[PDB]
Amino acid sequence: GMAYLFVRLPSSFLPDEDQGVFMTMVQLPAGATQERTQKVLNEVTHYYLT
Amino acid sequence: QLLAEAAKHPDMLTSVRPNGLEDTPQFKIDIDQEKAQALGVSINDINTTLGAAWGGSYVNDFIDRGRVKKVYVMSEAKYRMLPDDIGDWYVRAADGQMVPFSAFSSSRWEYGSPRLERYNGLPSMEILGQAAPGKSTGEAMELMEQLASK
Amino acid sequence: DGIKFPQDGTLEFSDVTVDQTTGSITLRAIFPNPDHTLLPGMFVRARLEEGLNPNAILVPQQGVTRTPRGDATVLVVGADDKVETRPIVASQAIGDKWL
Amino acid sequence: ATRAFSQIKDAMVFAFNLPAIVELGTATGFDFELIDQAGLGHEKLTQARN
Amino acid sequence: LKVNQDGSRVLLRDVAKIELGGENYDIIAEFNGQPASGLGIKLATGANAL
Amino acid sequence: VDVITAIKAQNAQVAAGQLGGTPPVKGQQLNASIIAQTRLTSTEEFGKIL
Repeated sequence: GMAYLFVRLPSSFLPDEDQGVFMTMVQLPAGATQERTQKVLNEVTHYYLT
Repeated sequence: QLLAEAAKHPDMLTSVRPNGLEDTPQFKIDIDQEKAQALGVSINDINTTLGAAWGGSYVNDFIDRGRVKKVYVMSEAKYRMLPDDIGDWYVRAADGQMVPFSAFSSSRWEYGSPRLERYNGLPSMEILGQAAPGKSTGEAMELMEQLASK
Repeated sequence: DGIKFPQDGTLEFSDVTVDQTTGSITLRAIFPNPDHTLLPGMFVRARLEEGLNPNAILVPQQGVTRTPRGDATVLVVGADDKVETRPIVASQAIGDKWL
Repeated sequence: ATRAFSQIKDAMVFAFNLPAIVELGTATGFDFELIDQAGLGHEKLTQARN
Repeated sequence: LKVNQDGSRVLLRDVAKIELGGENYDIIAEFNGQPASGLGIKLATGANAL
Repeated sequence: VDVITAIKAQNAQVAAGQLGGTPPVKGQQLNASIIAQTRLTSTEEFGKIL
């Protein structure tokens, strides 16, 4: 039973914890300019703050 | 292909994304040095004009409120936005007459990559992802390892 | 300064030869100057007129991509709502739209 | 030497002995430093020092 | 830029729009929707974060 | 010296810049890189130096 349960148990390296800060990455279609990226970031920040 | 195959298991892999810009079109300006030299202009003048107008050339330093800051020289927005604007620039010839840039130049569109990544010397490309909720990163690693052997 | 001249002129062709050290042709235009608002010898920018042509297709720039070969392609959608790739010929770009 | 040198005109001349260890300054007194942190210039800095 | 032997001259302001600007406009920042600037800081290899 | 100058002039790389420059005019949607003259890559190309 020990052997079976040891086999069953999944593996990892380190647990992840709440830290109060996280990040968001935005990638537009290739050849996009600054204005479209600014519009997308405005959408993102408006959603986050509303 | 790997991304398409990994998109088929939402129960274990979530937010599987690449890390880097994919590919962009590029602009190529063909300068006919034969015609340019026949007209009277020099290659150095053409190169300096193009680089300073469109790329911007760092020139010198100057003090400002007791601090040294650089002075830049660059075209003013409106004249470096479209390919046709390449016809608005003029170059002085040998005898002093001014010749337009569009009498000895051509334009061509090509393809290219904006960023190239190498791992351990060999060329490589990097992707990221997160394990699905209720799962562990080890299972995601195992699933991607077994997906990579095809 | 960029201020449009109040009066309008006409164009009369005068020179057909091509300069050797400039590769350019010199068109000639006449202008009524009753107020003497422009002296002989200054530098001006003349805007001509060619003609309208309603065989014009304008496509927004962000929708047109380019294949590795060099030609341009666009993404169309068919009757069955299935997307397809259509190669096109994009010669000129006006404002923010390919023609 | 200092007594016999104060009578010399057109010259401020002094004589002294080297400190105990001539590798750092004398450990007597304090070394104040007025600093410009706004870009006032040399004239304003000299006026403030005075 | 060009002075003939009669006093006629060509000044820089007749060719350019000289003004104080940024070194490069590639990066912009926005804090809660308002314009802002930022200084990001990375810890060196081996130190105390606190 | 003429050959040296010609080689130095016709075998150089120039920073052409970027289509749709870093400060964009209001209403720009196209952005790409300009590839100007580059270094020669063959003997047959070197033989055609004027």
